[PDB]
Amino acid sequence: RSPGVFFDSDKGKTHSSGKVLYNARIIPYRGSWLDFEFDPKDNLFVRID
Amino acid sequence: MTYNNVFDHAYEMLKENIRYDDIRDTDDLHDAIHMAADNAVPHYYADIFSVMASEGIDLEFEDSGLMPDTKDVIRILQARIYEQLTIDLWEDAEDLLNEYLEEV
Amino acid sequence: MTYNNVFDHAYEMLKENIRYDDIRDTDDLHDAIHMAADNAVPHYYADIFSVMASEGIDLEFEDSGLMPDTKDVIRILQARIYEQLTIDLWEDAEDLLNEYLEEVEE
Amino acid sequence: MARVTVQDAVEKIGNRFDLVLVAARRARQMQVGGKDPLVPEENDKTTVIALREIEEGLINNQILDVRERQEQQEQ
Amino acid sequence: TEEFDAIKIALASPDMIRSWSFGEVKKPETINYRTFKPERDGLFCARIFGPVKDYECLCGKYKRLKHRGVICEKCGVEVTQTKVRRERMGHIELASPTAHIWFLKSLPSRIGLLLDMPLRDIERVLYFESYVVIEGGMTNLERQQILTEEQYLDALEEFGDEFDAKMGAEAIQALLKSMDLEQECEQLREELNETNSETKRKKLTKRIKLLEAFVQSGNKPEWMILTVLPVLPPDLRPLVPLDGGRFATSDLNDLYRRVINRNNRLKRLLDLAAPDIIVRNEKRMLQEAVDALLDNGRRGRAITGSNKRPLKSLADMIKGKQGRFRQNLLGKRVDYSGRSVITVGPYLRLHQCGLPKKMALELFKPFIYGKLELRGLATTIKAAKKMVEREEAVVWDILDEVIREHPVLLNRAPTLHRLGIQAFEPVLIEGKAIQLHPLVCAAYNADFDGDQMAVHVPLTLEAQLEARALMMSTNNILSPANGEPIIVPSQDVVLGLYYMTRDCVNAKGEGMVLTGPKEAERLYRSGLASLHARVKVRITEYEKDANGELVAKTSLKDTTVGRAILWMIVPKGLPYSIVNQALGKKAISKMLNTCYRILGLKPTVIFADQIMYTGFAYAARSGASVGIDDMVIPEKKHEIISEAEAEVAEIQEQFQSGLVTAGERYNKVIDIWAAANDRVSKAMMDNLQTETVINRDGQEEKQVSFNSIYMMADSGARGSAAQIRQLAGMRGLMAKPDGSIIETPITANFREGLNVLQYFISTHGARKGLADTALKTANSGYLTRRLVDVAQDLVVTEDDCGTHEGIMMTPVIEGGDVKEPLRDRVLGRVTAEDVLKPGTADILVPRNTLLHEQWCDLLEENSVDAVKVRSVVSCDTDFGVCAHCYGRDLARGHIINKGEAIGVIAAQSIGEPGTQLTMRTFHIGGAASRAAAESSIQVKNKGSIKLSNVKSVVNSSGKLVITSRNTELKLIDEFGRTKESYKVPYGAVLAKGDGEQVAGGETVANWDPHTMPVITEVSGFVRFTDMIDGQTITRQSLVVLDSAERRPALKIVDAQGNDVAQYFLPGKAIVQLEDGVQISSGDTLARIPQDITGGLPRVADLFEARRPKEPAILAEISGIVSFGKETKGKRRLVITPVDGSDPYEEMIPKWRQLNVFEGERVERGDVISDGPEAPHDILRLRGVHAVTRYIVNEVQDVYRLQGVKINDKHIEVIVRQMLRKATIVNAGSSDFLEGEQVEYSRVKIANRELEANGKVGATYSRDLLGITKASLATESFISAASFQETTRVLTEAAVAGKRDELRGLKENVIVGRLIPAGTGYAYHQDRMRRRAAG
Repeated sequence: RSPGVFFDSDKGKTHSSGKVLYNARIIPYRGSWLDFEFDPKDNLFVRID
Repeated sequence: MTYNNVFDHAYEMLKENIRYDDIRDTDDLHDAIHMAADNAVPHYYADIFSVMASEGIDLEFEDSGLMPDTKDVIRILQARIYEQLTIDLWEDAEDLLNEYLEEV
Repeated sequence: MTYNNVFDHAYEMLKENIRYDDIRDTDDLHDAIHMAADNAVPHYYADIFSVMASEGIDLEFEDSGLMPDTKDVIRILQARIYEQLTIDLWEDAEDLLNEYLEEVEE
Repeated sequence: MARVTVQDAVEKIGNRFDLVLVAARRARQMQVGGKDPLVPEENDKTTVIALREIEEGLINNQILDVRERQEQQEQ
Repeated sequence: TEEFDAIKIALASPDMIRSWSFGEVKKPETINYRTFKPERDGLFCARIFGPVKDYECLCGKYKRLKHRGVICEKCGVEVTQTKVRRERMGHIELASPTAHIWFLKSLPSRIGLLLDMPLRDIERVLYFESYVVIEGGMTNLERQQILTEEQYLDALEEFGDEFDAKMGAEAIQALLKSMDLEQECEQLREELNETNSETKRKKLTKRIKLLEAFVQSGNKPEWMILTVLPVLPPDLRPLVPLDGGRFATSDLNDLYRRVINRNNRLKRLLDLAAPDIIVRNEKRMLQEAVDALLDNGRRGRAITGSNKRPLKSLADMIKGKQGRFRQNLLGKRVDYSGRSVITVGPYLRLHQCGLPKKMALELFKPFIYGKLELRGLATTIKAAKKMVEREEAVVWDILDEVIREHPVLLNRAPTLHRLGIQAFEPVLIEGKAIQLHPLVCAAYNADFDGDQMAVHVPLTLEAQLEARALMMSTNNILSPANGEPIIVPSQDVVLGLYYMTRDCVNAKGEGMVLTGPKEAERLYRSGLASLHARVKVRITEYEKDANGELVAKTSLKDTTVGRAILWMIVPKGLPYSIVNQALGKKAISKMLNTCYRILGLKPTVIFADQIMYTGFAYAARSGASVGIDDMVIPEKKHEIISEAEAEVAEIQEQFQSGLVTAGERYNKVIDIWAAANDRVSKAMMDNLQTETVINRDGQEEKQVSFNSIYMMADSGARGSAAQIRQLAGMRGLMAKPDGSIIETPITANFREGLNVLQYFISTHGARKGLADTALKTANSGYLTRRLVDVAQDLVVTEDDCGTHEGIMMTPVIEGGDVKEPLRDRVLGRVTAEDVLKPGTADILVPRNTLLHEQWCDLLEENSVDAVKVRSVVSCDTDFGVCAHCYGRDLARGHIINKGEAIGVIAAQSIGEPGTQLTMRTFHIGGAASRAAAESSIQVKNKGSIKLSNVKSVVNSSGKLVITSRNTELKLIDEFGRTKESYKVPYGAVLAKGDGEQVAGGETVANWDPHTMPVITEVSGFVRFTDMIDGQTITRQSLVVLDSAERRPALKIVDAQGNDVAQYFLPGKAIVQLEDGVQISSGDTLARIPQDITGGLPRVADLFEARRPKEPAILAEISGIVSFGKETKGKRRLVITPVDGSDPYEEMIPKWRQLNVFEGERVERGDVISDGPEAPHDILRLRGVHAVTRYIVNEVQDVYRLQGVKINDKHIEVIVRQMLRKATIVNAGSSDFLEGEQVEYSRVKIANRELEANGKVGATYSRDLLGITKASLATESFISAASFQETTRVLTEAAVAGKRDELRGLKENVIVGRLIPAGTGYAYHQDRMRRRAAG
């Protein structure tokens, strides 16, 4: 996976109702990874490592 | 750390909840026992899985509506632990209401 | 505590499978690992909740294709032990292949 | 004579499971020694001879018991 | 030596150990590392366990060992019992007897602990800080209380003298001796009779049953505390898990010398009279040494093993190191069986195969040695080893004498069923590969691409008899799971007999007046082809008009040449109508089936072999080739494709219109290209006509062609239309795992040139179809693993079952047309004493018979409705099954015999389908909708109909609709056989009035899933209600109220001028009218609409007996049931009023649907239809019949979705294995409200009603828990829990004192004995008869 900006819809995996979850996981060449999270109550969260 | 230790811990927490809240009604035990189900379960997954290796708890389900809908494993077994602890704590709470009315 | 016994039993059975099936490559040597993944795993829920409580195995997966998709927890917990055993025994299989060429004086 | 199915021997005594042990205890005496076969060999092993002796209806539990008591009385 | 049948694991007495080994031991100088010589007495060395080398002793005197029963200086003279190594063990003498840790910690505190005392305080008083005072009295405290140092100091200050309290287990011994077991059991039975706490019930029953185990075990519990302990042999130790050492430098020796060192230090400090803290430290370290020697001593998670702690537990080396799974799981020395590449052999009749030369020279090497010793050709063994190496001619002569009439086993590595291993006869083949019989490929489930097969040599004479008696391919003709014959010709013999029995128009040779018939001689000489026209030859034929005889006839019949040659193959006169047609897979399979049914077993094997021989010999003379002239291109195909794309262009115009959405356009593209594929398929089928013709013109069909692909497609063996359409014509759609497909599919074929994008998209079909093979193999193995693990304790043990009651056999099918007739279910099983004609006083069988095809023909020519069938569970049999109900055993023809292994064939019958179901029946499209026009419920066959569970609803029209939930239809075909199971919806709109019957036409139902049967029976306007907001938020003329969020039932209006029936609640109710509107009866009032079978996890859900998502609550005996019936403040639907009392009031959490509206009195066994049914409640209330029918019909509804056919005997055997754990209600002799074995319950009821009692112990209910505890319900410790911890099972079976009593099949696999099945059960019965005879 080349370094850049990725996207995924997650197909309603962690909630299992059918709502999409868009994320923008930035990818470096080395180091820590940062990801964004959508909530079922329409809020944002951050996943690091 | 076996199932009997979690059983005695839930028994002691239910005794403390009856002593604190001073509930003498059977229908008013909803706020206590589920909290007695909430504070007796462990958070570490190995402490969860070590209880399942002992006797006193089973894999069968009394009601399938209490099980949530997930793709993981630890949530289903954790809800099974909640269900078995609540099934124990109903019959424990009856005897603890008897001992609370006959104690003080 | 109990994962070490399963690991040693799988290492012994995989060493005996490579000793018996006497193959000498790294491309076709997988059916002996299928022998180790199907035999060394415990059967019912007692040892399965007992081995995973011990150290050596985690919940996260290395490969996405080997993860099963079902509602029964016991199939996923058996495939967990199988996948972790294959990942932990690939390098040990190659190490015993490196020891295997000059082990027995024949 | 290559035997295909032993079912005609099952028509005499029908269990399909006594036949193996009866043929075995009949053929141990012919394999070790001190006995003569009643049926001549057709260039085969003692297994086909045992199957054909059960098929002809000459040896059963009673004949084996009588011959066993006779060999115990003679010895 | 003797055998092992049923031995308990009772506690080893100290007197039995002192009589086991006798002597004194001092100064443990066990092993000196610098001498390696026999030293003095010691412990666990060469002085004990007799000599170390076989027959000698080094003691100084008496090495011959004349006397017995003395230990003189340094050797063991006494043997007296057995051989050198299997003799006595030894003993250690403890000054303070410590208790066993497995009773003190039984994971957790299970058995060996309860004495009305918690586990933590008992663990504390066995430590160094606390103790238990014994033999007290006259104080305020008791003997059960715990004390500390200052508390015991105050206790000895107050109590004074005669105070006794020991730190070790001796105080536990005195407390256990002081407590009377019988009086304690009486007090616990009184506490069970008096107390009412639900958590107290199970604890008191466990206490009472454990104390009854102590009483009727006849042994002292003080033997649990270890006083004198035997040692284990040094060569019993395996090698260490690390690098290779010795037996003296092992890991157990350090712990052993530590325990012996602390024992000798305790002896020395008690001889020295040490103070109290020193001797308490000695007893503490001794108890710690014993607890570390027995188990690891873990308390919790045990986070880290202490740097690979050397032999922490004895149970870890019993279970893991030596292996509980010791036999038949690792593989264990296959020993003269080997693999090779399987090839085909077109000879060697069915009970024969090939074997390579250099392999068969080696496979019988000890047999070669023995026969060279017998013939006198080889003097010594090295001479025979040299004669093998020379490979001269007389060695091959002896080898030909070996292989001549000796059997062998061929055994592939996947054996999903029993026919994977088959016994044959080897014949020497030049080379290194194995020639196989050609027709055994469907039983092996593999093709000839280099697949391997182990070659097991039967080494004993009894193994030769097992091979030639049971495991031959000629013994098994039918399948052991279906009844279909397993030996089926596959595309070679099928094509040969299809070309043999093919007709032609105007060939050479005409009007063959022949005798013999001998039609092959003019085929061989000149002027006659085998495909000639209809000529009249004389064909003799045998029939069975006389019983036990043959009736010969003679007639001239119009036929072909190949059928006349084929009649020479047929022996003993089969019926002629089965060979007077074209032969494919179906025709040849039906010919072999009828040959097996008519001629028996001996003519059909030579018939099948000669059919195979003539099919091979005439397919060699056929010479069918596949060329470019055979593949045909349709002449209109491109035009059709043009029409197809023209229609796509029209849809593309709709794509530019804005009237068709995306999914509608996708469905139209799928429908248009599927119609184009159907048109090009019909065009190809029309173009296959008239390609390669004989010299004839002007006819109608004009000489139907002889190209190979149409012969393979019409034969139906392997050539199917789904691959001929992919060869020629259009390939069509493909398969993608994402669920989509392209909009312009493959137009060309494999005859024409494809595009690069067409191949790139067609690669996705292979990508979808390739991943199915590797998946679900281990799951299908694990299902069979659990089905054997739940059903291994069943063997046939008796002759007669002896019943009149059995499962009623009713003909049921799925929806639509007929699927399985009644004659397939009646054939097999032995019926009961009564079968009935519709005429009175007419019977068929006196008591019973062996049901074969003649009784099926008698039932076919007569009229039958229902057949009473003797069957399972009912009439249970002690210690196994009589299995007389198990009639017509598959793959054999005879009555059922004793000793047949039942249950391991059941899992192989259930596990025989493949890795994944294929129920798509089309391409990835198909436009599968819910309903096109209607649900279309009607009758098809003739006969009068009967409606079940219907009412008389007053309507205005002539038709009479119903509002019931369950509705069944009964059809008259012969004498009451339905043969049409139409799923009638809940309250279907019936176009036919109730109470009238008609046969033929007149469709009675027209249902649409948009309505709901909530109407008015009496004409009048709508009852006025209150319209308030809040109830209009419901989901799937306006709605007024709602009973779910609070349509409730009110009084029906009976007058047109006055504002004045029972309306149930389906869950969703939307009012479709307005209050105050004049409406008539039978009109729309309020209508809105609101089990799961099929799957490989569905099979697991069936055979695990798990609880469904929606459980069902059934109805008991009659009581007043009606809506409300005095519901409480919360948790509705509580039925308090019951006439006849019956104090059984259940509490519903309001999630369930409204139960009843009609049926104010009910019965035990009424259905409630609350979604899925609960099998445990049907087992408790209805009985075994409905549960058995439920499980068997759901298994068959799973099986019919793919076309696999498995007989119901195996499934009912698994159901019989899942009906253990019978819980009682009435208290009996040795039980009180527990669950025990069904056979023991029958024995207790028989012993109650036999001699003295009237009725003590009755009305027991079964359980259907499934797979978890029923596999653990085996009451022998050798297969109680083999997977689980061994000593955990051993402690339970030691205290309980249970017997094995020889029922089980995996039991003598884990232990290792002759199994009580097959010919082993004959040896068991012969030993049991020779024991009673002397």
